Amino acid sequence: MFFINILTLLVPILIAMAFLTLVERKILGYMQLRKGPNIVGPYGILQPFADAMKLFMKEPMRPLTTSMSLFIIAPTLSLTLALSLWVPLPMPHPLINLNLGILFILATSSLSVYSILWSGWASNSKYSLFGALRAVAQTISYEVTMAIILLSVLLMNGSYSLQTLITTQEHMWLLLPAWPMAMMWFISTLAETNRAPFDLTEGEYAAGPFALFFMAEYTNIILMNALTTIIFLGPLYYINLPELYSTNFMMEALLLSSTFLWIRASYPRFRYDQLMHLLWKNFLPLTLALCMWHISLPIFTAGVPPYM
Amino acid sequence: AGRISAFLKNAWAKEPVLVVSFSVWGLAIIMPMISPYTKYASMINKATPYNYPVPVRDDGNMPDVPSHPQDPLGPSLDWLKNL
Amino acid sequence: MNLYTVIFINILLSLTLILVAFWLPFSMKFFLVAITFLLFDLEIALLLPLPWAIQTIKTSTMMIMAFILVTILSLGLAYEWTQKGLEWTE
Amino acid sequence: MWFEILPGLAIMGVCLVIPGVSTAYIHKFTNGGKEKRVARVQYQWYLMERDRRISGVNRYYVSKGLEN
Amino acid sequence: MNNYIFVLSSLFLVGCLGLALKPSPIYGGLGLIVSGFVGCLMVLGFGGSFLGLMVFLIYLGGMLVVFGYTTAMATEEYPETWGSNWLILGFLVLGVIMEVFLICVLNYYDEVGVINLDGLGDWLMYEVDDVGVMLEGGIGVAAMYSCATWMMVVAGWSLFAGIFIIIEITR
Amino acid sequence: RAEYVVTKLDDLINWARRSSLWPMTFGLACCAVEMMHMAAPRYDMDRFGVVFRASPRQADVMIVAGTLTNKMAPALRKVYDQMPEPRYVVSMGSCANGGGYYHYSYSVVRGCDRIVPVDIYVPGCPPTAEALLYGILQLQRKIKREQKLKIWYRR
Amino acid sequence: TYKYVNKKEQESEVDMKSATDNAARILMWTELIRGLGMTLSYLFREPATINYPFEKGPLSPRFRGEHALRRY
Amino acid sequence: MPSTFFNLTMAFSLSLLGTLMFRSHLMSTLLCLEGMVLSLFIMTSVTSLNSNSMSSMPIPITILVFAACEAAVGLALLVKVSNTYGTDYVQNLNLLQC
Ligand SMILES: CCCCCCCCCCCCCCCCCC(=O)OC[C@H](COP(=O)(O)OCCN)OC(=O)CCCCCCCCCCCCCCCCC
Ligand SMILES: CCCCCCCCCCCCCCCCCC(=O)OC[C@H](COP(=O)(O)OCCN)OC(=O)CCCCCCCCCCCCCCCCC
Ligand code: SF4
Repeated sequence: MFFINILTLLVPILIAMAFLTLVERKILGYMQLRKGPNIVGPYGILQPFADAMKLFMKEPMRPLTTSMSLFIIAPTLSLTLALSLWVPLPMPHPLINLNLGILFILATSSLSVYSILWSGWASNSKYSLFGALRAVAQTISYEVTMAIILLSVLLMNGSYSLQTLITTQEHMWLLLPAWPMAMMWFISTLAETNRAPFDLTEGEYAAGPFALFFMAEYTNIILMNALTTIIFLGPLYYINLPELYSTNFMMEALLLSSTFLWIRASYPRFRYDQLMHLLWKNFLPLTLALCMWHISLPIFTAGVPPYM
Repeated sequence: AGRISAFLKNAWAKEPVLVVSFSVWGLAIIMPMISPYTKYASMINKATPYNYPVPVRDDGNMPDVPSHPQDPLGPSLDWLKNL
Repeated sequence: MNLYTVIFINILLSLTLILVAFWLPFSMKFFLVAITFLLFDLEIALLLPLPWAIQTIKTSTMMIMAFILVTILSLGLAYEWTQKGLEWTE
Repeated sequence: MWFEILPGLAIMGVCLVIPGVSTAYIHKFTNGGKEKRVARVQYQWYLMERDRRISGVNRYYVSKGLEN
Repeated sequence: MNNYIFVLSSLFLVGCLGLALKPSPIYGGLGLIVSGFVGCLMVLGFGGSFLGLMVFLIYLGGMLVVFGYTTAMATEEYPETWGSNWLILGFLVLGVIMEVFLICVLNYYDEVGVINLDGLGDWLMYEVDDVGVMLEGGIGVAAMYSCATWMMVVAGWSLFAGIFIIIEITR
Repeated sequence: RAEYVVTKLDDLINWARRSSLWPMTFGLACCAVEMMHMAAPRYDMDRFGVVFRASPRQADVMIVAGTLTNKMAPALRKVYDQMPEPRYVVSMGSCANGGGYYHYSYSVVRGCDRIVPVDIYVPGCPPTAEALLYGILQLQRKIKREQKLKIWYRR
Repeated sequence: TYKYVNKKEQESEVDMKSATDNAARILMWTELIRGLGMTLSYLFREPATINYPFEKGPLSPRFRGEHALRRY
Repeated sequence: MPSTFFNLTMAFSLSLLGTLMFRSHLMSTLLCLEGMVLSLFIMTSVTSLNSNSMSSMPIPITILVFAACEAAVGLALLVKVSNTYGTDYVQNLNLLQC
């Protein structure tokens, strides 16, 4: 039964990424006063399969000055992490019920720098290494707030578990409080996923590797929006209606993933220096201040949460 | 008063983020002394029974300790409910 | 056993995809950034146990120590700022 | 018009709803019509092992009750 | 699964051996990463959830990351290192086999001493509160804030002063 | 017969390769504003599956748009070489078809068909985005009319 | 006749009102939600696209296309 | 416990051997030092968890902090050495012999 559960978890998220590609294209088109894909299949639902076939049918021109080891284990690692992140997620009951689950998320997210850096060091150049260093620095820098935000918001629920946030928001979202922490969390998800306006790394791989990188990217997108939904937009949980919880979670995650593309179409890009100034001069001060605020709140209020 | 208030308005216009950070810092360090609901935190975290209450011998001279959970000679945290 | 199974499955799937793929046919600024990130990640390490520390009785002490941590971290940040460590204008 | 992105939005929504209800149903099936008992500490693990030992069929979810 | 922790410790040994042998500052980083992964796994085997996940999130995500960063930006790979890499890979094989023979001799010389291969799966957990809550590792690592505040101030001061130290060294 | 399934396999491969055409837009001159107008709403390049502009390292088709000079030919050839097989080329305009209004000049290549092999020639100075789209669909059909697996089978 | 772009008619006021308005603009991300609204409005319009081989773009009796040699 | 501790000590010894035996680089020595750090962290955490002594868990945290600081200053020194000579080699530090 467990292998069946694993299949039910993995297959749909991959399908959902493959179709999130199409949703992005169509939304950007309609925002640009055009349609997008209409032909290959009814409304385009065959275009992702077409593209997958095309890529995987191309011929890989593997750079000659390179290392096959780091050439193969970079996208393998990326996809492995992007899939193993979806495991602990309570939807509402999790495939693997972990304590310290958000910490597992932090770590398995921070482990992608290794691939995004080995790819560059493998490609024998200096421009690719420059780009890789810069992207690594960006991702690293934003991991700091990605961590502190949770460190401060996990004091309204005294546990690092994801199955406690359901009862923590059994009456009210964690957005009304910490809406300044969300606005800083919703963005570090863009910069972490190198998503516009933070795409200074994609604005040098064969068909298969490029496809794996694409899959990892969009999977991480869906997952970050799912974390937002679970944490700051706690859906409904009636003990007998996991169906209800899952429906609401899906709706909110789709809202968020469409907001990402809304933004991509709406705004220009950033400049690496200004992108780093943003964090190190606007997000870290406010983050530390609100961290102290949220360490004091449960004290000068008698609302310090429990450890079950 | 005037000079410093003009400085604060200049800041409030130029770098509101720094102002907000410092003011939240101050609120954090100050409110826990104003609030009356502070003590209750230690009170509760003490009242939580993560261990077994090992009893003691009835050696005669101990009138202010009960012989049964349902006696009023011991502590009673009805203030938690009333909270 | 279950975590092991899931991660093994993911690794197998990734390697299978990447096999099918082939079988079908100096600036000190970045260093300073890394160092600052170290000095903040270790602070995260010292800051993570707050959900267990705020369950104690010595609240007047946890308040104090957490405030000390955050304050001196902010001061170190401000100094790295004043000394032009967050500029990028070579 | 804007109502042609739904053929994909709904596909993704169904694919994102499947995991949750699938896991819930499979839990209810493998654990005797009940949720999968969680063990955050050793006390719950002890209760679970004890239920398993008193079952007589080596399964923690076979509740016995007063009859025994 | 009696051989679980033994396999983990042996993989750690092989990783540190591939460190001792010095292929290059990048394959050394990969070896360090593997050894740290295995170290976390064995800590979790011994029950250190917080310790192991902290290793994950800080040692790897924070330390080996900047190691590889500084390596790429301030190191160059020279062509000679490849033949010597193969040579030291053979060296690593020989070392593995020597260690196996070492362990055999030590089992022959001390049955219940150095290593009790007969009692491998045993002597992992000695005692545990079965009905006990509040006995994880966070309960201890969070002592720092109530008892052992001295350690917290020490560490915070080290980190604080590291800023000034590094700015003065690089400058 | 194996012939049936082999025909179907080739048909599927060609469907994918023709429905996921990604262009490298080697746009040199006034035969590129028309490609932009073709990406624009009224023609929506992206509606058939042809992305607006991708990287020259993962592209399938290559649109040569405008006058190719003797100072620019080597870069175009290097791009063609870097591109991954199976790769197709489309020459948009008189300049790239035969040199056009500068055919008798000293700094012009009298046809991109001397530097790279071409599959579809679009005539015009400039050819409307409608004509460029017609040419790209002609390329789609040229792809749909391939028999790779058949020729490898009956070899 | 000339005009000025990016020049104010005179200095502004540092009043608490205007300072707080600018601080709201900064923190609450006000000037960006309007761009989001423009994109949403465009999402809720009709696109100018046409089925090409079935719907053709409009031309004029003066269009200069392919050549022809005529007769009487 | 005995077996894993024996192997951890053997690993520390191997990394110290690597430090005391240079191979023309310096990163390959800092990495051995960090391997030592890791082995000691693991041994300490394992003894803490074996003895159930929750009053000794801060020790791994402290040693990790201080090893991080040491590694940072070492990396800075290596960066200066490279900035000056061009390589993280050890035959270039042949000065001070006079
Ligand atoms: C060639 C390509 C190479 C690419 C490979 C990339 C793979 C990386 C995949 C991501 C890494 C995931 C990290 C896993 C850490 C697990 C942390 C965790 O939370 O597990 C702890 C688990 C539960 O414990 P706890 O939550 O504290 O409380 C339970 C009480 N009810 O209690 C446990 O300890 C469960 C047992 C531990 C299981 C962990 C196994 C993780 C997967 C192993 C990967 C093996 C890959 C090959 C070897 C790696 C290189 C040597
Ligand atoms: C009890 C009383 C006291 C309690 C304490 C708390 C009181 C409230 C404190 C106020 C909190 C303010 C909000 C916190 C975040 C503010 C961050 C910020 O202001 O960023 C500043 C930065 C611009 O700075 P700057 O360049 O200097 O401005 C131009 C100067 N003319 O701006 C930026 O660069 C941001 C870049 C944004 C680019 C992407 C925007 C996308 C927006 C999409 C919509 C997101 C909506 C949120 C989604 C929620 C997710 C569920
Ligand atoms: S053919 Fe005419 S329109 Fe096209 S590039 Fe040449 S001169 Fe310009």
